[PDB]
Amino acid sequence: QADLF
Amino acid sequence: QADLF
Amino acid sequence: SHMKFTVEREHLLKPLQQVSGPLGGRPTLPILGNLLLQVADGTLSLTGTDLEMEMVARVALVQPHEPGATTVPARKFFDICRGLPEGAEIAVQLEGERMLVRSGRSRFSLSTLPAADFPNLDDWQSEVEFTLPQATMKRLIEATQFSMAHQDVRYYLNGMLFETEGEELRTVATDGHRLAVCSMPIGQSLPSHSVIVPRKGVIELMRMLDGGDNPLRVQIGSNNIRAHVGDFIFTSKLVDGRFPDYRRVLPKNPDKHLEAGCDLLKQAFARAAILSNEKFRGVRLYVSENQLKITANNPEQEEAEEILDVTYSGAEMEIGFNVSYVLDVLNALKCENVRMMLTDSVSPVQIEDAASQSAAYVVMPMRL
Amino acid sequence: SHMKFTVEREHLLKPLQQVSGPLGGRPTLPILGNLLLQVADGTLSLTGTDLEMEMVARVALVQPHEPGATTVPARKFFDICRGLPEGAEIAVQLEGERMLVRSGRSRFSLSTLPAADFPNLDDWQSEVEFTLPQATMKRLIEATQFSMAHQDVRYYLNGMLFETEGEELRTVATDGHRLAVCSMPIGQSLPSHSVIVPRKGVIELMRMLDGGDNPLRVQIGSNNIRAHVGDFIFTSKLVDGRFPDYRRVLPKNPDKHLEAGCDLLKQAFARAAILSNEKFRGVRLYVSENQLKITANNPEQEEAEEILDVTYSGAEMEIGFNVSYVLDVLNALKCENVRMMLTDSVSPVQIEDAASQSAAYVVMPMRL
Ligand SMILES: [Ca+2]
Repeated sequence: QADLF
Repeated sequence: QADLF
Repeated sequence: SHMKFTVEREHLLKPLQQVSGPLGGRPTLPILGNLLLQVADGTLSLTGTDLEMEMVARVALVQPHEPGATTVPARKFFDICRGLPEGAEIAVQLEGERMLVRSGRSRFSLSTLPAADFPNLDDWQSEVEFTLPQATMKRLIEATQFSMAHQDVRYYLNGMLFETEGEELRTVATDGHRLAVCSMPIGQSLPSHSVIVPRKGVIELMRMLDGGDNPLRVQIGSNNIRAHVGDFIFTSKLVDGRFPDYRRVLPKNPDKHLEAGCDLLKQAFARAAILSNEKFRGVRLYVSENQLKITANNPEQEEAEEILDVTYSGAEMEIGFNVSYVLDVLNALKCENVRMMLTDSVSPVQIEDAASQSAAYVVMPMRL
Repeated sequence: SHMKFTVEREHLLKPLQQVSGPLGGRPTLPILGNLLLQVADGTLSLTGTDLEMEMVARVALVQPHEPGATTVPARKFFDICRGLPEGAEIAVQLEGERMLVRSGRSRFSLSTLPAADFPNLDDWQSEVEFTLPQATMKRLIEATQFSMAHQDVRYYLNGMLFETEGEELRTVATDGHRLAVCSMPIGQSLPSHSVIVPRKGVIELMRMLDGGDNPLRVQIGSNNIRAHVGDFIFTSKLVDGRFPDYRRVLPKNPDKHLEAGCDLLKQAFARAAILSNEKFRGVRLYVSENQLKITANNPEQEEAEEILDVTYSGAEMEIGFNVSYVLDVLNALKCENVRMMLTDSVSPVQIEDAASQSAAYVVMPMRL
């Protein structure tokens, strides 16, 4: 999972 | 609570 | 395996739901999380088990098929079939150790376990057999199942007695504190016999019955019971234990008879319960000439009082009950008036529909 | 206290259920498991609180009454009212530290705690105010609540941003991986303002609203929010934290637009999900001219593949997603067609109703 912020 | 048997 | 079949989605859903019934969460053995699929003749058979009981469903195959057998993860296979569009054609075949499921533009590869590893609970001989409407069997179960013990160490109470005598079928359930018995004539001369069906099997049998015009065929062996209804066959091991004799428990000489409206009585007990002890749920009943008073008190010194007009013959008396036991009985009875037969504050009471003797409930009091 | 009132059962039931909302069943203090009752003028007010939020209900009193106040166990008092028969008149008065409830032939004595001991969360000043149909506020919350964080250490994400701009009210929710934003015009010029409502307050506000058009008056203070609809007033403390600058996480120029039927897309993702990794839920999307391919595999090397015709004219591309995040969005959108807007495999996707821009969902991909 990548981060939005 | 009493016992039936 | 050679196994191949193509079946329309809606012919699989209810079979898959029924045979998945015995499956719990987190299998002890991995294969118990799988369903056995078997193609033979023009029939697909689906089987699920937990080693104590098994459910089989038969599905006719009108499209091309090839015989064989395998086992497939139940939840995954059910969820795939359920998730496909209405009217989907579900084509199934084996490719090595993988099941391939294809429908429309959807494709799935599932892991299998060999059918030879699946448990079998069918190798036994029936010793008592009879046929009855599903509604009659459902009523027998529903009238008594709430009185089974749920997880008692007395394992023989974690179930329901099924007893045949003459032409009656009888169910009995008890937890040592309260008892339920229901009898139904079934129009067949039967040998005298009784067996204990485990609680989980009782519930599962109940859930397989719809009250349709289909008859239910019951076969009872030395260690198993089997029920055939429609294209479903349920089998359960019996509990190897000795059940108490309900005949000994039923009050013989009750000198006090009370009759009351079931709805008014149930509602009064349900309100009184609110201020009973949260753990032991004790309420007091005071009966006198044509009047019943129900009181409840809790550790906070809170108090409920209910007064009801009833029909009552006998001396004044006070008796204590677990109000949940009383409410369970009144909820099971679907009649306008209920009869309570009593003797004193230390003896069991019998509760029945005032207009029917087919079911009887015996509840033991609590010390006041 | 002097408090006395007689009210019909059905005028109390929904008030009691609403004001009991904030109560969690295991209060830390006994008074927090109680409801505050107050009679003043011809009104009964009922209040329940958990110290972070409070729900108030007002009930007009048309029968004789006397002013006063007390606090009473919520569950017990609700259960008593609900257990009385339809149309029952419920008479309430105080006798020392006990509250006497009488109706028909039923009598109850409940233990009280003084009204002067009940917490108060109403002493604050409104700085932004507006009115909107309750259905509109319910939609705003339902469209976004599923994207709120749960117990994140970034406590300001465990809640919902309410933001006013122009004549629009907007809700925003994010857990740092996906975001939801929904905007509705309300026809009143508003200052630019935003506050964070805690998740429990959001959920409880949603549950106080139905799908009617009845006006909801909202007041936002420096540290609280209040919502009035009908005879109910909800108040919650605001979260004292800074919400992320969500406008800066929205994709700026998505050069790839995909449109598909919401039901077909949802059903395809739901089937693929079955064979995804149970913990990480990753699925692969392959897009090419008017086609989407979804694949999933899990540690057992089981595999699902779905192919759907869509409208897509961008470049070919593969991108990975947590399928639960995608299904949450498609379940929240209640529309016929969906638009997915993409840029590359390391950038978020934005998902909208194909016919409306009132709600937007931003999901960050997975390395996969
Ligand atoms: Ca078929």
